[PDB]
Amino acid sequence: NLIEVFVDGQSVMVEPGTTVLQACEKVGMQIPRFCYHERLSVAGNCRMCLVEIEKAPKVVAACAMPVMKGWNILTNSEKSKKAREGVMEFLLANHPLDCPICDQGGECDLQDQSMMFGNDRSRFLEGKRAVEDKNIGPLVKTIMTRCIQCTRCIRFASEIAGVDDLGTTGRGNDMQVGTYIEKMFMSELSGNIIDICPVGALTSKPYAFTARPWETRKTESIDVMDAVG
Amino acid sequence: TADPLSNMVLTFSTKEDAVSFAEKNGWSYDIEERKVPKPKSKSYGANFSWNKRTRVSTK
Amino acid sequence: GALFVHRDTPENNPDTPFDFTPENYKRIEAIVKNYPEGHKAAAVLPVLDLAQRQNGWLPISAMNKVAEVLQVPPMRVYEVATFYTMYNRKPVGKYHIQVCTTTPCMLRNSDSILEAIQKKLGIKVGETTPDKLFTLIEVECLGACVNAPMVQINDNYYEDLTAKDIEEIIDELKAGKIPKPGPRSGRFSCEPAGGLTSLTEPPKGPGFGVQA
Amino acid sequence: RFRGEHALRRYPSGEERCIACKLCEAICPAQAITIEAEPRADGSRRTTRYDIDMTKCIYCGFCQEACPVDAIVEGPNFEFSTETHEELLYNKEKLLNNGDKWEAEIAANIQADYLYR
Amino acid sequence: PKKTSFGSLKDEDRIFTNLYGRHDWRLKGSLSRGDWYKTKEILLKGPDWILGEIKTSGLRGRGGAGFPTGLKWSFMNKPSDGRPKYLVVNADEGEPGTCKDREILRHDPHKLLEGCLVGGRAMGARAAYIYIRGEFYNEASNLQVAIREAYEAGLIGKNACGSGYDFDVFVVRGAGAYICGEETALIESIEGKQGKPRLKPPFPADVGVFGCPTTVANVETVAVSPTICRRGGTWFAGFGRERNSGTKLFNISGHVNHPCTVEEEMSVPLKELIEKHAGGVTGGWDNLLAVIPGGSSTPLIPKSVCETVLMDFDALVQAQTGLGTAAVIVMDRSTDIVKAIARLIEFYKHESCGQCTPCREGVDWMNKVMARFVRGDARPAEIDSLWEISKQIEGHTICALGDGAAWPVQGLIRHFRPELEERMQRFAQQH
Amino acid sequence: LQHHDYSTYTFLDLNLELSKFRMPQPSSGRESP
Ligand SMILES: Cc1cc2nc3c(=O)[nH]c(=O)nc-3n(C[C@H](O)[C@H](O)[C@H](O)COP(=O)(O)O)c2cc1C
Ligand code: SF4
Ligand code: SF4
Ligand code: SF4
Ligand code: SF4
Ligand code: SF4
Ligand code: FES
Ligand code: FES
Repeated sequence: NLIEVFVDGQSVMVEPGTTVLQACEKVGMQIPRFCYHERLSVAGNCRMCLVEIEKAPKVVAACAMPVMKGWNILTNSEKSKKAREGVMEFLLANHPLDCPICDQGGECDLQDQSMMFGNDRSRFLEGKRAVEDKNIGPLVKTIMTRCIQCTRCIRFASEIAGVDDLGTTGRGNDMQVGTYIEKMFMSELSGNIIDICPVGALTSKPYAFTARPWETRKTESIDVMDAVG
Repeated sequence: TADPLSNMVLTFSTKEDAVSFAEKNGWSYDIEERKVPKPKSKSYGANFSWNKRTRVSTK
Repeated sequence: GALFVHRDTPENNPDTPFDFTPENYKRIEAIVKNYPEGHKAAAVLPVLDLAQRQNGWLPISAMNKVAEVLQVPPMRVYEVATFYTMYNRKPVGKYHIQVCTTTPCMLRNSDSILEAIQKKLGIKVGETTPDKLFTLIEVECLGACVNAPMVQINDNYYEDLTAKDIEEIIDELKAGKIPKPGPRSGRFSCEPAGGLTSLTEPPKGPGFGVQA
Repeated sequence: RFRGEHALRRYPSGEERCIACKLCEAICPAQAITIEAEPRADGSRRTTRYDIDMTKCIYCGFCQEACPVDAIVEGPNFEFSTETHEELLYNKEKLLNNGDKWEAEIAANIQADYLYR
Repeated sequence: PKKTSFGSLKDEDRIFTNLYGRHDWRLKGSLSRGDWYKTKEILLKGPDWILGEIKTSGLRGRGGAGFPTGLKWSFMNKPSDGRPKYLVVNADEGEPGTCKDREILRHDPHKLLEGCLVGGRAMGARAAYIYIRGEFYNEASNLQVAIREAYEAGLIGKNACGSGYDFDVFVVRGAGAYICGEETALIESIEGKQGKPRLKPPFPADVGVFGCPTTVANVETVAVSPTICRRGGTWFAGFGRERNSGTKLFNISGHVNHPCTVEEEMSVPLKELIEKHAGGVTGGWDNLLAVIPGGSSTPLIPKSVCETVLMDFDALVQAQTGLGTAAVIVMDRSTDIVKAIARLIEFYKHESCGQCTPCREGVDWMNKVMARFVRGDARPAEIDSLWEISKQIEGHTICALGDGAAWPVQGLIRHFRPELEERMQRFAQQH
Repeated sequence: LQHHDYSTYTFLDLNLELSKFRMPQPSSGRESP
């Protein structure tokens, strides 16, 4: 039934259709990512997914290209690494120098994957851009500057929230996902966007500055605020 | 802090392993299940199509 | 033009009323007739032209109005009005000069066309004149590269302008409607005056096409 | 270079340098430091209770190096033995005072040393 | 032809008379040309032999892609799947160095219309969608008029000039979207979606506008196609080198005595049309050192390799140059080049939207780097670092705008490196 | 003289005139979001 495709060496009974992402993630190998999300929707922007197929003339988008038989995927192969280096050199080419004041800066995914990949030294020599702040709610402060044109948040917002106030604005340099007009975004699941932000762009106001992730214990249970349990 | 032992933490290769430790050591325990997320079918075009009412919008 | 956000709410268009003419309703409905019934959205881009065609500028009232028209969320109209530069979100003068300075014209010293326009008007290029008429601006390649510098004034293509010819254009702008050709040096229909080689035979009869 | 009594210190403007980045809390090998960062009414990140006890400080002087904003400084002073244990468990307050008395000196030494780091 | 001899071309070899506007662009002028010839009879209710006529035509992409249009159009022999099929025509004409698609629409809509009819039939298309620039308003009205003349004659509309194959064109316009010059960006433009191109796990052939399957082609290919289907496409295949079968518009431009557009045999030497149709550059051909093939996108050509190259794109590929719709911008030596290429990359930065990060950031960055270069402030080694940036842009960017964004400065490095260093030394001497 | 010298409103009107010539648009299927 299932199509066969090779992870680096091992043959894999991968599902018909399905992305290279889920293929590598079946053997447990894990592709670097940002804009993609596991229960959202694929988007081609921010190509951190780049990998070369064994016979590939040039690298494919692992989070998106459907698997098919006869392919082989050396995730550890050098060219893929050059690709990821290509992503990280660029994301940081204009990122704000504010890890320390970032509420996400103690745990930002951009950091972990900055450690996993990208040259240790940078070669900036000019003047980075920085957008103005853009309030969209009392309980969800948005520093911006930090958002990486990754569009996971609009695909959350426009869809599951059902509200569409959020979205892209402009093109070329100084393009921004800052929502049009002053009006606040509002939703009954307004807060979840905070979680979904890869960086510190969407830091919650009430929790702001309060703490740093490593210090915290993570005691588990269930809420009773909803009957949803 | 009250209880001295409170910061203890212990990795295990398997569940029966941890159960075996709490049994060897005499403490009571509560087993909990693994939570691998269920697989989700996904495709680039699934976002589109006029009929499927996925559509999304501008991109 | 960094003000993509429109965070500002100028009294010029906070909730200032605006409405299309009935003819415009007929036109946009005709556009709905141009496109499949399941998606009104194909019509979004054209309506914004018409909304501006009535004005030469797009108030936010026009934006949420059009959003009401095609029954789609306003953010669509915002994103599309924004992404596409030809729409003008700042009110303009009677003319919208948009001279190219792109390299094919830059070699043709289009920049001289620019200093000519400035020295004539005294405008700092992009600023609106107090006169509320001229609105000079540099623009990327309009795709008439083969000829010369061009000054597309409100879709009035002009080419081969000399600074004196620019004197003629600007003075004529106050004088009346302008002829709207290709090259102004004397050539027309892109045809070089130096040889006019290429095609040479007039006929092109419906022949040779027999194949079988 | 010499390491000694700690002191928080200000901007030339007279604002405190501290931003509560709380990595100096992540480094103090004896974990003497304790920090509760909270928002300013002005909105800026600010410690509400920075504190350190010299009883557990090992004067490795990591924090002098670790701070991104160069907030806390291991000052010149060394002579400050006390009659009682309590006088050792410093609040942010005492540290600020220490940065007050020695700021000329501290800034002077940093003026001597800063290239090496 | 088969020989090294080139620069030859019969006027009646041209598919395109009234290229320059003479002899009436009005439909009556098309009739004087007898353009509707056997156009009704081409519709024998089965593609194949016309589609094969184009496969045998040797014809390839006129979008600058150079991709075999017969095979490209072969894709929609497929069953319609119950979703209506459409043909989208690329008329963006926003690309630099390119005035070729302008005068043709201004002076010969009709052959293109017959191309929409024949090629639209080949696709089994329900319609014939056609994009227009917002810069192109007046011209959109001219074409709308000629299309209305096509309606009144019944040559289009229901059944369309007999045969019984229903055929309605649909004129479409945009606004400032140069990126819609990319095909899928334009396909995105049709839904009212912003013109940021799709990644393609599915090809446009598989899914088109509104989810209903579609297709695209450049104006040149689709306009030549009906004549391919009438006059033998093998006759089209005879010109130039075999892979470079047919003819191509040659837009000589920039510093030259007589800049012009001239459709011509694919494989004329590049210097020839300069010495002929262009009339030669001012100060003579000897002044030339940098003249670029392609629409201000493909890498620069030095005069030494320039003498040898034939206008057909394969000769350009041996010159390490892409087709680029074979636009030609001459650049006289007296002017600085680095300012020009910097202006070009600036042209990219203004127009690259910025969906996938690597190209957005890559151009936003490489531009500023170029500003540092042109100002001369830059260190000599820095340019090599720009090359690295280029390497991270090319195969990574989701679309080819970044490729042409990268290439010209790659050429400026590769040839004008000593020139760069020479420029930097002068800034070094000011102190 | 010029091939083009049109009114600002002209295009949509020329568009509307040919609307009678249009074959009906597909309803596709789903219509209301
Ligand atoms: C007028 C025009 C402008 C184009 N602009 C671009 C562009 O900016 N970037 C790009 O990658 N492709 C561009 N293309 C090529 C498209 O990506 C597409 O492949 C092409 O239009 C189809 O060529 P064909 O019709 O010869 O198959 C352009 C094509 C045309 C006709
Ligand atoms: S977002 Fe992640 S990376 Fe950017 S600043 Fe906050 S922490 Fe440092
Ligand atoms: S919030 Fe800012 S950063 Fe997080 S996804 Fe939306 S845009 Fe990218
Ligand atoms: S030094 Fe100031 S800023 Fe650095 S961690 Fe200790 S408190 Fe936070
Ligand atoms: S002095 Fe040495 S030990 Fe005490 S805090 Fe600063 S670094 Fe940690
Ligand atoms: S790659 Fe850069 S330019 Fe090509 S489409 Fe994606 S964003 Fe626009
Ligand atoms: S992982 Fe989502 S596109 Fe790279
Ligand atoms: S190059 Fe400036 S308009 Fe074509």
